[PDB]
Amino acid sequence: LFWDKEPWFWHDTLTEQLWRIFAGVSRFLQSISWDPEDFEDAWKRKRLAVPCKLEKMRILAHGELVLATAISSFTRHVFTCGRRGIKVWSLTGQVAEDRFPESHLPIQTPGAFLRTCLLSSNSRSLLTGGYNLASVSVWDLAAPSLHVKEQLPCAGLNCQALDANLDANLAFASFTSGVVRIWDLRDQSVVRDLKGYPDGVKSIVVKGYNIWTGGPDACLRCWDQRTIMKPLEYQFKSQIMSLSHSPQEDWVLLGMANGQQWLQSTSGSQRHMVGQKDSVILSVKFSPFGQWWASVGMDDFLGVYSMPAGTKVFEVPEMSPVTCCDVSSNNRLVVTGSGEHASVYQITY
Amino acid sequence: PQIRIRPWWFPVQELRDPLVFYLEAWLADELFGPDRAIIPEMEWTSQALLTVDIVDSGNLVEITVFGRPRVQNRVKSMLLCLAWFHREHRARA
Amino acid sequence: LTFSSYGLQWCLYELDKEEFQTFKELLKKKSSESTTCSIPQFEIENANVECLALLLHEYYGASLAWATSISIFENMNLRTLSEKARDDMKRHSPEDGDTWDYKSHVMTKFAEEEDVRPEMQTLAGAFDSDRWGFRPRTVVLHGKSGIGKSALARRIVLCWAQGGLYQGMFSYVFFLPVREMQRKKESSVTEFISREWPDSQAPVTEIMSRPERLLFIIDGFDDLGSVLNNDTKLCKDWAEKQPPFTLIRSLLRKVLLPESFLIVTVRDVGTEKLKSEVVSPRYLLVRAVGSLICVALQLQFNQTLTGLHAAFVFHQLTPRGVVRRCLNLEERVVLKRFCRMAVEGVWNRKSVFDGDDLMVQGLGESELRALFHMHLSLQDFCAALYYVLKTKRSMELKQAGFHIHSLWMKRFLFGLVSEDVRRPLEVLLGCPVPLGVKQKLLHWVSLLGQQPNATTPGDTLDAFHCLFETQDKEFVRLALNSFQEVWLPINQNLDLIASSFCLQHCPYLRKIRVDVKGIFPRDESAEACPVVPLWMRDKTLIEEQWEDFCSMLGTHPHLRQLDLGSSILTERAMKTLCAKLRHPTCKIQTLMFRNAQITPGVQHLWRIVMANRNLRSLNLGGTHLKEEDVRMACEALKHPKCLLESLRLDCCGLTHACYLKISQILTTSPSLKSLSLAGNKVTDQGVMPLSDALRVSQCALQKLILEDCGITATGCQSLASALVSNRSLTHLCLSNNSLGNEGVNLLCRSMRLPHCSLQRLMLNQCHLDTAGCGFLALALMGNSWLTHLSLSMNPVEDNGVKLLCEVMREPSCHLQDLELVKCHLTAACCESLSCVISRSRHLKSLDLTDNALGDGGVAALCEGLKQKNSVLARLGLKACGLTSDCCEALSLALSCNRHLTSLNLVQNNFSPKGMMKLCSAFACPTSNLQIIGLWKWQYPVQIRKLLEEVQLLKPRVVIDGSWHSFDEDDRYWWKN
Repeated sequence: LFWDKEPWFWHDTLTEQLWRIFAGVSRFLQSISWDPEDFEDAWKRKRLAVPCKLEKMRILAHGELVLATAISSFTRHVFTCGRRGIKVWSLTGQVAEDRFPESHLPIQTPGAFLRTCLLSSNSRSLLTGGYNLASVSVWDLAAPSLHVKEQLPCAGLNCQALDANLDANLAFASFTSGVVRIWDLRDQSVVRDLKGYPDGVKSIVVKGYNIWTGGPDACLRCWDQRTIMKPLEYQFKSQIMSLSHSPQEDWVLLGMANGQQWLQSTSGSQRHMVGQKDSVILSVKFSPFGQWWASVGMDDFLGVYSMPAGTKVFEVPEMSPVTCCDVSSNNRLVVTGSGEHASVYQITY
Repeated sequence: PQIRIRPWWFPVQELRDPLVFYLEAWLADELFGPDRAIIPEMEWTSQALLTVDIVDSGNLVEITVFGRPRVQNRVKSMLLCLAWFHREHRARA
Repeated sequence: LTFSSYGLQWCLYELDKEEFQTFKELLKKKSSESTTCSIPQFEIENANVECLALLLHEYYGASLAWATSISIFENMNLRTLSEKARDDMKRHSPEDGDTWDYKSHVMTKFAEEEDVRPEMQTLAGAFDSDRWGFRPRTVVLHGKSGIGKSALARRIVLCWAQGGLYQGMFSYVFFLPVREMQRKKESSVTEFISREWPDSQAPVTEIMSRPERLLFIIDGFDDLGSVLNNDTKLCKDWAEKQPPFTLIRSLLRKVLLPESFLIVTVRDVGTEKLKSEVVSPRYLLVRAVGSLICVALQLQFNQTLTGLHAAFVFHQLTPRGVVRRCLNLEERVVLKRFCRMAVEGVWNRKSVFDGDDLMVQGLGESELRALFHMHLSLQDFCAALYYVLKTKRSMELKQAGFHIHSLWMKRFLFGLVSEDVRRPLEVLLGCPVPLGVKQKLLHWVSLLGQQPNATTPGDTLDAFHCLFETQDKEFVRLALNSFQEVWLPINQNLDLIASSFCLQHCPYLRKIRVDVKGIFPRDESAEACPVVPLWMRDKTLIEEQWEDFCSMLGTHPHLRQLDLGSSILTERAMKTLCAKLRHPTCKIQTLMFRNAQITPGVQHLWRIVMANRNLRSLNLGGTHLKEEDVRMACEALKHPKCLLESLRLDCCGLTHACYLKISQILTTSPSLKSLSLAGNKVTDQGVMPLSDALRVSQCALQKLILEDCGITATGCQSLASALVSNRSLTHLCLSNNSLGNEGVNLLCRSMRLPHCSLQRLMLNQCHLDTAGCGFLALALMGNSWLTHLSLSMNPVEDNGVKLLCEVMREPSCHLQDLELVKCHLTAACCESLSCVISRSRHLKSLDLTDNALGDGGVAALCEGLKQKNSVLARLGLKACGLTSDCCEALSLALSCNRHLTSLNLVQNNFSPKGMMKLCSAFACPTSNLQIIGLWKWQYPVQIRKLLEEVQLLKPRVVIDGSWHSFDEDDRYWWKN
């Protein structure tokens, strides 16, 4: 696309020639693939292999700054978020750059923004929230027509982080008043309220009965839902930007906003640096199978790292700062967001 | 002219090149039920759209599948296997 | 019952073939241990995915089978598929006056102007609520162009006028035609509501009184989009006058009159343009190709559809009442103008032609109607016939290049180069036509051919479809001259016809693979279809055309290799394929069946080995072989006419008697020079017969691969005695076996003799250590035959490598290629290796991957390579933690050194200055590096252009990130 001098397809040249005739006046980019049999990556000489290659294959134009992204591979669509609304794209067609979304969901209300979004693991619902809005809404995607099905109330609150757990039917959210609220999707009723810290918590991670939260105060805390026990605090030297949780093994990945990554274990207080940069990490995302992770930073770079020690397999440069990334469940596609655009790469290994 | 609802997630492009095969009327009756209330769930899980119709004589049922050709072949094989199970079950009793 | 098994089958389709075998064996163990419910073993083995899930529900029951499958999935270490199965279980397991006058006048109006020029239940339910619970305001209809959307909308307004449809909901109907909206530059809804009524005066308060009472119908949104493409601010006020496109946009965005409810009729391209505008709609699909085809058949070129369309159009173009009359000049001019207007319609994506444009073109209406009888298909055909006979860059170019509807035009354009359809055109016009579009199409297909990668499967299928449409032998040959190997998936019968016709005409075809799934006829028993007759169920045209494909695969003279990427073969299919491959005229040498599922048809395989003289290699993998199968294989190999030189068995699961028979044929068969048993269980009771077979002097086995066999030290000593006895074996592979230092010592003792005649030995993941490395070092001194040694993924430490280097520095050693990976090295190791490289002479290759050499080690290796005496050819570095200083030193070394050719530097952190130094060293004429390992795109644009400059200088150099590029095929071909 942008990196190449000019992206062309195989029928595009014949179309150009026929247009020239009418008007009287490798080399070919490929489309993305879904079938495992056509993936055909040669054996090295479901799978825990570390990737080895990247190639950009589409560009999405949103018309304004991009705040958050999400990608589904069971259903091919992609979701982009901005301060005015949410746009749904489709990855089934073939084109270098697309301007025509599959749908647009606008939010019109005096002084109503958006900041966050979240897609459920089964691909059947989507959570939305922002500033000065009445409540956090959920959308039903399995229906023959998109529509809101529930409304999770919050009065005079400005949310900044969302998370959802589907096995127990819970929903989580954090607000700028240092309050974390829990809701039940069966009753849409508030369950339990966590409070006591003024700065708030920028990122939240939920697995099992543990809630991990960290923010500019340079501390990480663990809350338990079963009891009302006080959280356990681990002190660091810099402010946390993002968090993620290793699915297979007990390891919490966190970025320190001074270009330093760490791993922390729930069972014991062990730490060890796994990477260092001169930038500020704005996001860390973790692969579904747990063997690698992606990191996007302020100094215009997308990097892929290796779990055992943190060695970086490779990286890609970009013109404008990136602020969000997301990895598919097939472990083959990854989507980042910079400027007013979102780009789609493919993973081959 | 026949008018059918289509979901928002099924792209218009895939509507091209449908697949057609016939089965018995009663056999389709136990497969789908007299109400056909399971078709939306099957469509969502398979990401493909089906359609069941009955000939005026009431002997044959025409089934059409929308989607990529491998998906159509897979769904056809699955339905044929279930049809054989029901036929042999009827033969047993 | 079915609603619960369907989900389980859809979950089990995710598992791989080896995963499927693991699932089957775990299910076997669970069934055998349990006594409450019994599952037969052969019934489990014979079952595929669908039969497995169906049987599991049939025996266990629904919830029990779902729970068992989830448990096995969690056992196999799969945790995402388990969650998906749990959710699918949660869902699939069942729970346990004036208005009357206005409407009458509207009725009269559209009755008059429809005289000038079932589904009702669905249209009545269009505004009902579904089972989810939802009331849609906007309803969008799309469908085929044969139906009249205007007629549907007008019949809707009719049924409202009588009142049998939507009687209680709303009180008003406004019908908006879009062309008439375009007629007036300035328009507002006030003018329209005044226009529709007879009196032309309406109470605006009554109109704006209530939301529910109003319904709008918008027709033909696709017919005009150019004005709508302009962006203007939406109008909140209804009364204000604005351009009509702004009103339509504001009405569809629901900013204007947000409370009322709409309905829109559009086409496919229209809905592609429209889906971004509407909010939360309800899409309905409505569904003259068949009538057109039958009429064209009436007025008859059976081979292709383009022949039929050409027959129709050329019959029509004949003068009425006259046969084969030459066209006059005016008729040719009007025909050309007709075709030009058709191509303008195709490029601009509009199938409705206005009167003013036709006036601009200048063709008469009567002559036009004489030229055309009815369609988009005829529009595409006439566009192609134009190609037979504005703005520089326009949106219409990218629109018509989307090639959903341009595909028909392109297909007809390809089909028009055929002579059988050209001659009627020649006799009709009376003049000869030269055309360069043939040259353009030929160049296009050839340009597909010359791509360096193997041809893309979809591109190959499309190209074969087009060339099959063409139907010219020489044209096909010139088109396919460029390429040699293809990749051909097949999903339908027409694919078998097209490939069968088109692949006989590739003159230089050498390699091919095929992916064949679902095409085989429904099994004649247990899968009868009421629609499919006995001819369709058995002896189907699909069977005959499969036979023809197999025949043309066999008879091809220049084909050497036949591959099956992934296929599901019926036993009749393999019977036919093997019957075609038996005949001696076949010339195929290498067969590969590792990924294909071919289990039912294996009993027919051995006859081609017995009979076909030219067959050399054969590969099987992941298949299950019965004892009768192995006995037949041995009997076929024992036949003197066999010349099969390579046989590979993988994960077959053979029995002890099978190893006995294998040893017997190893002693017996003269031709067999290679044999691989990788992944099989091989007990020491199976190793001993192999040693006994190798001890005999008649054995001529040169290669032997044993991977994951799980042999022990007793196997080591048996093999050691056999090696002492034998003198034919040369290559030996024993990897991923826990031999230990004791087995290493045994092999060391047997290799210590000067009579050992093996040249290559590899031992990876063999749990070696410093002691075993010392044993190997002791054996290495005084030995001259052994040339290659590889010890990877073994913690052979610094002291072990120092022992090896001390032994190998001696002049009498003749070790050439030594590669070691993941051996926990350091800098002092590198200094010793540098001394060895500078001093020794016979060493040519080296490898150091996944070791933390650091900067000092690379500096020492630099100092070693600086010497002119060194003759090291290739060096492999990766994940060694390199930085700026070491890369500067390496740059100076490559500046000074000459003999080094290949190199590799990936997964290292290089600053821009260091890469500047590396490029400066690379470009120097003193250094001649022919292969370099680096990723180009990982670096900034300045570095990318600098590497492009370094590439344009010295055009021999090749920069590719994936190393092992253009490497010798023997090194990797031996191993497996």
